[PDB]
Amino acid sequence: QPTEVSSILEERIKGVSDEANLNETGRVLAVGDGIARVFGLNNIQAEELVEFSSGVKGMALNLEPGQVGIVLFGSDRLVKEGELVKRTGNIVDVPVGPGLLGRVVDALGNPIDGKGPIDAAGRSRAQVKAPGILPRRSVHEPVQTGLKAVDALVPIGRGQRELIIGDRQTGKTAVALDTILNQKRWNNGSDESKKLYCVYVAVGQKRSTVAQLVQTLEQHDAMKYSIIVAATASEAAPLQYLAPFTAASIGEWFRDNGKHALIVYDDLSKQAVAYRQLSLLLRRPPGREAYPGDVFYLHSRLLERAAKLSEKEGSGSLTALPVIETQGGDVSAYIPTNVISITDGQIFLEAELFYKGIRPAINVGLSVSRVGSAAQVKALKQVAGSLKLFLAQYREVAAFAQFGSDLDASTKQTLVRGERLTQLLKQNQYSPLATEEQVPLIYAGVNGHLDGIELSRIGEFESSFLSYLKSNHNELLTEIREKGELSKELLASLKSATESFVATF
Amino acid sequence: AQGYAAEISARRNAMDNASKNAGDMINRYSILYNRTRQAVITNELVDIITGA
Amino acid sequence: TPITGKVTAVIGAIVDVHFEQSELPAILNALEIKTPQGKLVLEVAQHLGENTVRTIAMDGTEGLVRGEKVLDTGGPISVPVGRETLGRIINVIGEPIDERGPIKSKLRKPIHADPPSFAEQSTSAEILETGIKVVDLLAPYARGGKIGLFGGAGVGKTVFIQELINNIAKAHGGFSVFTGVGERTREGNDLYREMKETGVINLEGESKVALVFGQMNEPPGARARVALTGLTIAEYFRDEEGQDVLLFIDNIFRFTQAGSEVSALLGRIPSAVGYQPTLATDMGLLQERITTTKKGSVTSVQAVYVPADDLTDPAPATTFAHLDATTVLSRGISELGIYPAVDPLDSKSRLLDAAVVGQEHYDVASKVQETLQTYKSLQDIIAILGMDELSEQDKLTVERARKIQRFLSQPFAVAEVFTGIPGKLVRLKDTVASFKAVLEGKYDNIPEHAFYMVGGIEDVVAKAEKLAAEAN
Amino acid sequence: STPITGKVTAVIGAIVDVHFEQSELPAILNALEIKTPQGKLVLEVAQHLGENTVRTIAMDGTEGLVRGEKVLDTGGPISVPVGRETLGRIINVIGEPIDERGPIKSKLRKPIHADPPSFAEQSTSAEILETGIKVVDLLAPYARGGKIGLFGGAGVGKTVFIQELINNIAKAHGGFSVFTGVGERTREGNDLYREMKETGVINLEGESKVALVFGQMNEPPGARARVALTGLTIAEYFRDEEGQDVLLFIDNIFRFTQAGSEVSALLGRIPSAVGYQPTLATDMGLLQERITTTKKGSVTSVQAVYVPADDLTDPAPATTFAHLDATTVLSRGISELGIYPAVDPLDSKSRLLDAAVVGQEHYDVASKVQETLQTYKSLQDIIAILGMDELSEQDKLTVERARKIQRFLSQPFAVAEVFTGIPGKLVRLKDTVASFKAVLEGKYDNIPEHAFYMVGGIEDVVAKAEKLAAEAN
Ligand SMILES: Nc1ncnc2c1ncn2[C@@H]1O[C@H](COP(=O)(O)OP(=O)(O)O)[C@@H](O)[C@H]1O
Ligand SMILES: Nc1ncnc2c1ncn2[C@@H]1O[C@H](COP(=O)(O)OP(=O)(O)O)[C@@H](O)[C@H]1O
Ligand SMILES: Nc1ncnc2c1ncn2[C@@H]1O[C@H](COP(=O)(O)OP(=O)(O)O)[C@@H](O)[C@H]1O
Ligand SMILES: [Mg+2]
Ligand SMILES: [Mg+2]
Ligand SMILES: [Mg+2]
Repeated sequence: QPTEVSSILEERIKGVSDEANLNETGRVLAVGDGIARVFGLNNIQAEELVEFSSGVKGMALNLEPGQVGIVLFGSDRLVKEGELVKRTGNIVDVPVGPGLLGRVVDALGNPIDGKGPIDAAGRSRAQVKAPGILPRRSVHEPVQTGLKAVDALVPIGRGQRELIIGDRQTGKTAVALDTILNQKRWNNGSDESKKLYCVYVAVGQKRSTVAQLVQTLEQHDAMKYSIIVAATASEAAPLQYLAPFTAASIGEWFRDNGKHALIVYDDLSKQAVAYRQLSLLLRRPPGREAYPGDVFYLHSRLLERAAKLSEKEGSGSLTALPVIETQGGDVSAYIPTNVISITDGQIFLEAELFYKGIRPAINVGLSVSRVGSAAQVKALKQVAGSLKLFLAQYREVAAFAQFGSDLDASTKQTLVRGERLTQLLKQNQYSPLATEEQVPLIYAGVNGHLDGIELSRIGEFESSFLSYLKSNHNELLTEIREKGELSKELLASLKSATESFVATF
Repeated sequence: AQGYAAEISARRNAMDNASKNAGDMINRYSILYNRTRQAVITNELVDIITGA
Repeated sequence: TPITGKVTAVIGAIVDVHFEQSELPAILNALEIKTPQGKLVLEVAQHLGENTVRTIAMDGTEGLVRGEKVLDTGGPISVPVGRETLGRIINVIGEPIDERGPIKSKLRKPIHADPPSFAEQSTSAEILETGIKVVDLLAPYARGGKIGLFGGAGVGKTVFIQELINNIAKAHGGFSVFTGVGERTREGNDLYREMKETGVINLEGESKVALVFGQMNEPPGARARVALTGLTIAEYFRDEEGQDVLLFIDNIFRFTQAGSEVSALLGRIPSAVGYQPTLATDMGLLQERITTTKKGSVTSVQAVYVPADDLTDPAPATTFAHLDATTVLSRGISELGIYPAVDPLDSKSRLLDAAVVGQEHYDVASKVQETLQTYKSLQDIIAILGMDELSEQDKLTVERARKIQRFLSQPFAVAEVFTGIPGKLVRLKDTVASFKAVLEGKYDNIPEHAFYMVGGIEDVVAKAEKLAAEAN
Repeated sequence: STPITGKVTAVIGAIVDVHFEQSELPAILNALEIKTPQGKLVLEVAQHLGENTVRTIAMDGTEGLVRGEKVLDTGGPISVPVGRETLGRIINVIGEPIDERGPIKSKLRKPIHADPPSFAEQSTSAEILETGIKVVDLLAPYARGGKIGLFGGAGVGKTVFIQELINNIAKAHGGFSVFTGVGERTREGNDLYREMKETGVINLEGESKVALVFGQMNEPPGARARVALTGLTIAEYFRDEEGQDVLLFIDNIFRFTQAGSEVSALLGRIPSAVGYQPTLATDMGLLQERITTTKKGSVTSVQAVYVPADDLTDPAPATTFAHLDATTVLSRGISELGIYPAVDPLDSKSRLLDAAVVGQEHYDVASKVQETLQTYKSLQDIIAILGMDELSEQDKLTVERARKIQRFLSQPFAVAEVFTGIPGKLVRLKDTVASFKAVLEGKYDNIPEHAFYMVGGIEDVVAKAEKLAAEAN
């Protein structure tokens, strides 16, 4: 063949050979499936906000020489081929401040609650880099989530990234909401150091589910210090992908201002799926389980923003609570393994314990808290060490409980203590418990005071014990709440109270 | 006494039979587990050479 | 001047059309082609460029030549809406499938509309007394919410849909719309005949249900967009009429299947396990367009066909999170004899609250779940270790769980020819009381087979007496 | 010479495409520095795309990438500071210190990628390393110049074990050490640096002995993939020119191979070798082969392997299982019992655990302790299902001694005082062997098992025995 054909494809389909000044403008060569390809925009930046003629905003992810790949912030109906496009001259941002509290906002910061406009102290970049290595402090202030099991065996501290990984309908968002409700104990006070402002992301979440969540928050008067960043599955994939970063900036506003903020990354798998859709539409090279390339980098950049700032930076803390949904309990997939490797803690809500009624069913055998007792109440740490020891013993002897054969007396006692403690850590939805309340039951359980009480009556024992402590031994609860440490006299008084209560049942 | 001895001898035999059943079930299901986990590798191979 | 285009490429259900003008039709626009056998409608999917766009064929591309004249409507696909559609079969393009003349609808709303905003979300926890023991016990159905019927092939999904229709739509009172998404035409004909016989459909009078069929024989675009058409019907019934809409979407997984269908030929890079990359987003708008607003309510009843009974498949897995009430029809219980097959564990609903169904109902549901979970955990123990080689309490719990699983079976009126027993119905209070009595051990001596294919506890004792009399 | 410069044409996430002029095309694995407003960004070439275009990976945040910006080549890979001045300072993959303490005026500057030592230079290591931990000093002794693997999952204590190793080695040996933080968390990084400052190994106003090559996961995948080889370059520079034994500490080899497969996912890099990365064998061998006991010095590579839910089916943990010679698995179950070091006595094997290398007495003591503990977990099931009284008296003595030894395994860490509050105990290998032999001989069988728990030497054992006797009564 004297003249072989070696050409493949070129993004240029119309030979003009003239016309200029398209550095800031451009024309859409191809648009579809929520993404657009535009020739021009020579001086545009990476994922810089770009304005279309129809009014739909865009993001410049793909920047190939032929054209700039634009993902649309909504439906593609309004945008057509050849439409004029213009640069916004700035990156995407989100309004931030103290006025976000008490309002529900869109991923772009637009108030979707419909109760008026939004008042923000300022505007911050959506894609803000994580705080530097030096301006960080060790996680020592605990986050009182309210549920006994998570507070005791897998505690969460301010600025700690603890992942709530679980199967569908296991209560991950239930655990998050219970933490938000527990935060109202200090959010209604005056000391901003103990105040834990809360923000919630709803990516890939139902709008009806978001409405139910905000209604539940309003019912407990916890919505005032909560910010709902909702990016429903009806909205465009770029909006869902950008919502967690905007909420991270919102939390970083509190973190840099000296306040304490708690961010929960609900349904991070939905964000991963949205980014996968965006990359596959943009013809980016797919990776493992067809997921996009820079997905682990995405998760790291999103999660490392939340931390505990040093004293010179205002001593602020941003607590991350990522939530992912496993497919059949398979934690070996790309997103599960990545998120487990990123976050400090991984709270394991597996459906098997939920079907056993543990509720919220924290798999203490697999749940991990790297911060551990460092960011925990000293009394809570004291009870939780023995609690973790007893649950470990029960787990390594739990098989004989199923067997139910003629076991050793010590092994039978350990099994009874473990099952009583598992029944004890069971809580109800939207029923948080403070440390002043939580510590006495853990101490009673680890001291063997629950052995006499039957397994089916552990809940009644718990309720009557809180009633008795709030009625008679109120000074003990106040001392536990204020001091936070169980002294020898305090321990003796608590053990006497537990003995009297178990005598009275 | 002899009935107790024979009962526990038959208990040992029955639990040995259950142990053999558990062993061969575990062997065949571990072969199945290896097959399935290798099939995950085949699936990731096919979707990487098709997508990319 | 109407917009005119010429067909350039025809690839199965994908048609490429070029317009010789700057006035390019927008996405999702309806493009009609005059075929010798009728009219073929094309829905714009992507703007490929060079004044050419990619379309989805609403009908089979029979005899489609390159350069055939194409006419743009100007808006999305519009179907007839209002009371006229009641008692009439509605196609994906809106043309009356039935041969009872045209539809004199006052308006023709497009099938592509924005979902209701977050402000107009009137969530509620109203109960729905369907009449089936297991769903009324473990995953109570929510009035005005979204309803799931996950199950595999040959597990009773269509049978469950028909039974729910018979139980509720007759006493529903408000309007309803049945939407067949990618299902067998024979089943649709049987359903149409059954609702005609039961009086739900009145050809010569007033009908409470509007029928939209996008049957599994139709091209992929029709299967994908019939869900949108029926959703538009339900939305108009909810908003304009202000009535509780009993939307019965059948095989909603076919929408995602058709999305993957068109995605392969649209140039999209396949997602995990070969699904379409935009599955999450498009199903998100489709499902979020179903919600309870202030104007009214749409009680969508969806059945999801899970491929290979693999609940980790992306489409059913994400439908799990995008839905309030879940009813998993596991095959392992379907072949076990309890063909209702509602797996008593993954079938969960947001109504399972002490303040919604009552403390007694919550306690009963928790205890039955505990017993069935003990049974599942000790399945292998019974299997090869030995049932007799077990503790007394564990054996009693296993027996109670087996009795409960047998009791979960309920004859269906639509499945009377299938199960051979008349389809009696049970009220929620009766089910709660019967299960509470069973959990107390008051019927331990009664054999497990007495709970087979029965309704209330009265049916249980009657069956026990009859088996005692016949066996002696 | 005129600086070699070009124009950016494409930036796809962390991947940036740059166009160069005629005869201006650089080589692969080079440095493409682009002057960015947010500091300084440099790109490393991965493959040539033709038409005078190079496909690169961003070594720093890809914010603000515009096509047409002037990107200047550095003439090779981005040289990182190497020398004694790098000690006590965190250095990233780009050579720009993130400690705001002034630039590292290093003696030289070596590229990240270098030719591995030849086949003749390869040799085996048979020298004992004093790590100051009784259990790993006796049962699984470390090798001076070998490749050590610190297996363990999540919440098992790998990184704290590594930092304790650095502290103990620096206290007991003057050789410098390097810790590469591949896939290192920022909060964990602040904890690591605070511990280094408080332990005296890092002296800001004086001389330090450990240099951090922290990875900072939030940087693009290329930084995570190449921080390991950056720390390896630091280690080989310390070994060759200084001629001293150095301690290479890989933060997480699993994260390194994950980042390699990740950067493969960004580029074409059609995975063929293992399934997720086709290059994985190439760069994996390039990294591991470079840690070698050359004639200049010895580099001991202590890598931490993270197994997610025991994913041994995946080739990635098996690949690390092939490289190392002595394992120090840190199974979580042991830490759940109270022995927070969590190293499994029976699963942490050592290649150099033989009478010819570690010593006849040392090997005999280690083997006897391992056998006693193996009998412990062998009879634990029957003790749990039946009881203690029916067990034979010889097995009773063995299980009691094994319980005492298991309590003895836990040792205070000088780096763990912020969580435990117990001052660390820097034990010696000879002291460890003598104490274990004395305990196993039955001379201290009457001492309660709690005495051996959370202590150092046998003197600490009797001290805690007296303390607990006083506390009890
Ligand atoms: N303490 C509890 N008691 C009872 N049920 C609970 C508790 N915690 C969670 N749940 C159940 O968990 C479900 C919430 O699951 P969710 O986190 O929404 O899963 P997904 O996010 O995958 O939809 C609720 O339906 C609720 O019934
Ligand atoms: N209550 C019942 N009694 C007996 N057979 C039943 C019952 N319910 C369903 N079936 C059987 O199950 C089949 C329904 O399968 P189905 O799950 O609808 O398949 P698909 O979901 O693919 O449509 C019917 O053929 C019927 O014979
Ligand atoms: N020997 C030890 N002494 C005291 N604390 C420890 C010890 N080992 C682990 N920890 C605690 O457990 C946590 C584990 O963190 P890290 O080692 O970084 O993660 P991983 O355990 O997954 O490797 C640390 O925060 C540390 O406080
Ligand atoms: Mg949730
Ligand atoms: Mg069906
Ligand atoms: Mg670590």
